[PDB]
Amino acid sequence: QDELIVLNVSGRRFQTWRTTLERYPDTLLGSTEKEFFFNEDTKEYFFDRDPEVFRCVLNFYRTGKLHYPRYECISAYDDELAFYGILPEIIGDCCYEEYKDRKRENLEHH
Amino acid sequence: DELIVLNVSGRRFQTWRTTLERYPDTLLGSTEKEFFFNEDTKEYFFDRDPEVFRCVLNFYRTGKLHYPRYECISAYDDELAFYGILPEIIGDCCYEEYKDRKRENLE
Amino acid sequence: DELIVLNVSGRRFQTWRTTLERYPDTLLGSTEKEFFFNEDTKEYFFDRDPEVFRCVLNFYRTGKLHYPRYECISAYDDELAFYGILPEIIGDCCYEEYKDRKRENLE
Amino acid sequence: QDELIVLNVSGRRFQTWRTTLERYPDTLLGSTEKEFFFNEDTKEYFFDRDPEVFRCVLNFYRTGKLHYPRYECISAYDDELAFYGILPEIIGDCCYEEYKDRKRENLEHH
Ligand SMILES: [Zn+2]
Ligand SMILES: [Zn+2]
Ligand SMILES: [Zn+2]
Ligand SMILES: [Zn+2]
Repeated sequence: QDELIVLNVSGRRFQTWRTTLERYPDTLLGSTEKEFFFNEDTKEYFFDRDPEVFRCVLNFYRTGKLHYPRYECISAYDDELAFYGILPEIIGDCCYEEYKDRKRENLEHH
Repeated sequence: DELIVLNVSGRRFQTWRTTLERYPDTLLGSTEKEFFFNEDTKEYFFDRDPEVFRCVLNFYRTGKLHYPRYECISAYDDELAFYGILPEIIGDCCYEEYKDRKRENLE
Repeated sequence: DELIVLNVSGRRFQTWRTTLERYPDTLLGSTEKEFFFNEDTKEYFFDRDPEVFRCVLNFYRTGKLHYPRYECISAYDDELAFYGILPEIIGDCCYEEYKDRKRENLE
Repeated sequence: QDELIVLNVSGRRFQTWRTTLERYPDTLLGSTEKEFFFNEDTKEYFFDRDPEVFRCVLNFYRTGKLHYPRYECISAYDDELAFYGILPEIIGDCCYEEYKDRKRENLEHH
């Protein structure tokens, strides 16, 4: 009874079990909202978003831990987290310190 | 509105026709891309770097142009130039980083 | 010999059956992978991170296990553990880097 | 008369004009050697190599400049360059300094 759904992000296809996405409701991917992005004549959801950051988002559902890839711009990252309804307070202790510095450095810009 | 396929060196990107249209005058938001459009495969083809194209494509989605820290500033500029996008529009979130790498480059 | 498809979260990797066989005892070089093998799509499926899998797969091709600098040391270890590969086998080219990031992590 | 060939690297498909690859003969990709990796019942060359580094290799043929992605291990990088028959002396002046430091740092290891 487990579906293997396809998440077409910007052309990049990601697959995960419907189960994995349901572990976290209230977020866009684990709550009916995602039905808003679905082409029935392809049988897949399409997201006109960044495919690179989505990997961290998806890895979150499957591990519970949200990491911060230090090659990514803190703004791009936050932008996507916002869209997916994931709160950056969920950032694992393993990545928090780095997220904290990058966020602070960003805040002191002009 | 509909999905268009942007094949960049074999890596296929998809977006909404209207996403690109948010910025005319630039290669992609123009009819200029139409010269890269293949009629048989029905997808646009670009013999360019697919990673910087990712950043260019994202600029159209968010209005923010980011500079991938891991990329060579030189390769980044060449690519930007091709898409008719000025480095000047790089976001404030990445400008500091961009200008530093460009400085270390000229030396 | 023949090509096998390793679908990792939708990202499909291909390699030679003999490439994986270079390391028995580990999940992939074993028959253990066979439990992830789907019979209808005829490809192995892994609900894991496709980027670290890239590094794991490369270890089979070159005998060298590299540590992607941009990856979280924690996410890297969890993944390594799943594939039955010991961080101890990380190459000398990446060990220095690996151990430093692991040190900064525990603190 | 220009072919669009497919380079299946580790499952990642790359496409470039036969023309682009010919700009640099003597290298594995621009010299008959590559015929050694070809499945006629797929009409594409397959390389059981790293897909990430191949992007720099391919960008080389199309621009003449060989860059060094600073997120990559210098050994992995050299390993691939060797396989593709590309000499690291071709590294653009834009990336040489960084390649030089990473190579030196590697040389002082144990
Ligand atoms: Zn982490
Ligand atoms: Zn930015
Ligand atoms: Zn290494
Ligand atoms: Zn460069």
